[PDB]
Amino acid sequence: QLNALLSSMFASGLVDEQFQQLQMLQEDGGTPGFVAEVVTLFCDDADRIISELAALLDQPIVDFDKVDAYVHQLKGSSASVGAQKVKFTCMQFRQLCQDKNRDGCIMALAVVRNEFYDLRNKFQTMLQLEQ
Repeated sequence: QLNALLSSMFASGLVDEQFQQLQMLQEDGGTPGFVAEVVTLFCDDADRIISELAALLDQPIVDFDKVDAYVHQLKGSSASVGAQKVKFTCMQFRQLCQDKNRDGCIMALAVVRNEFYDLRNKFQTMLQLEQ
């Protein structure tokens, strides 16, 4: 059910072993709402940072230091819930921002947007099944 959703999430690699450690917390009585709050915070942060990145990458002159700082936040957020494919994406922005390669930042943003929407959807049914 939820067990099979969860296995699918690891087996497809949307989440790594840190996420396992997280959910071990939810499955034990004694930390109520923790998992859900951390996950939700990832869905809200990731979502707001991706929108801000999209607006920055469409300005006439791109502030590449700011894209880089926003990505760096997205990296820490994705790392908190073990969203490894997002985190790995975030890491390819460095050379892109070094080079001031708008093309490449727009492409990596779309990759990150897709991997995010996919993990988010999983997380959302995750939480709903749990309620």
